[PDB]
Formats: sequence, structure tokens, C-alpha cells
Amino acid sequence: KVFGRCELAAAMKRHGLDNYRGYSLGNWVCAAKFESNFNTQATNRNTDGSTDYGILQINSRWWCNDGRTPGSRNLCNIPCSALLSSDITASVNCAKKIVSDGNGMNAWVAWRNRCKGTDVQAWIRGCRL
Ligand SMILES: [Cl-]
Ligand code: NA
Repeated sequence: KVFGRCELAAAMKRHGLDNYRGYSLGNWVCAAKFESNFNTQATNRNTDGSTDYGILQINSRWWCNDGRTPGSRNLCNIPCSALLSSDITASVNCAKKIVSDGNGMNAWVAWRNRCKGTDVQAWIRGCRL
């Protein structure tokens, strides 16, 4: 599923991400835009052999099992394919574990390089939330 901007904002809000660990909703929408272009089916392979999955491009080296990342952890205890669903619940629940992990949203490279320090409230402007 390719979400609309306000559609995704409202789904993330319903799942408890607004101000989760201090990060306003606009941060999460901005990260999803630049990680996946709002597409739940996005995948991208990394040089180390790991793969990033779904709307928030969660990585198989630490967070999910894809059966082909040797010596990886599965800290969200899920198959990586579950992150590609049109229902974002699994992605959100795993993202909450990541952002609690220590370096916050800096774990998402696109957030650090394209969202951090910008006017992220613009990503929810106009939405009925
Ligand atoms: Cl933080
Ligand atoms: Na893994």
C-alpha cells in the first residue's frame, strides 16, 4: 500500500507514535516519506547483506528475521515480511523498540539527514487528526 501523507499521519497517531519518546508526529511522517516514499512494500538491500523492510525501512541485521542475514538478531521477534503489510501495526511496534534503543531517531539515516532540524510540523499541515 502507498499511503497518503495525512492518511499515514492519522494511522501513526492512532498507533501511539505522536510524541512517542518526545518525537512529534511530523518526525515520523518525514522519516517514512524519505525512507520509503510512504510505500509499505519498499525493500532495499545493504552492502553488508542485510535488507531494509517496509515503510520505515527496518533492518534485518538487528530487528527482524528474513532467513538470509547470517548472524543477525531478531529483536522485534517478527519475520521481516510482516513489515511489508498494508497494516502498519508491526512496523510501528518495532519502531518503538528501535527509538527507545539509545540514539533515538538517529537510527534512521534519512531522518538524520533530511528531517532532523527542519520544520517537521509541515508534514502534518492540513491534516484532520
Ligand atoms: Cl531521543
Ligand atoms: Na535478523
